Amino acid sequence: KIMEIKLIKGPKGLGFSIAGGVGNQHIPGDNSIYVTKIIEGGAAHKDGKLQIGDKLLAVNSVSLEEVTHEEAVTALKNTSDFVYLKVAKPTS
Repeated sequence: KIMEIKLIKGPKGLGFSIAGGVGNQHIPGDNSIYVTKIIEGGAAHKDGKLQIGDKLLAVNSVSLEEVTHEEAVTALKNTSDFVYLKVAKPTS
């Protein structure tokens, strides 16, 4: 299940933590970026769509598939104010 989440970047960012990445696998065999924590009162929390365990596909034009952890952190920190976050809700 793929969805697009609309977020306004707050002073402290998008308001979630990530794990994963090429060379830093969160799930054995998977390079994907995963949401690990939703920050209380942050943009992602207030929107209510994003959940722990969701896979990030893209942040605006930037793919987060088959990227390093540092690449995804950079991407998420340096987005514009208005963010279209594409995510995949896990099945298992």
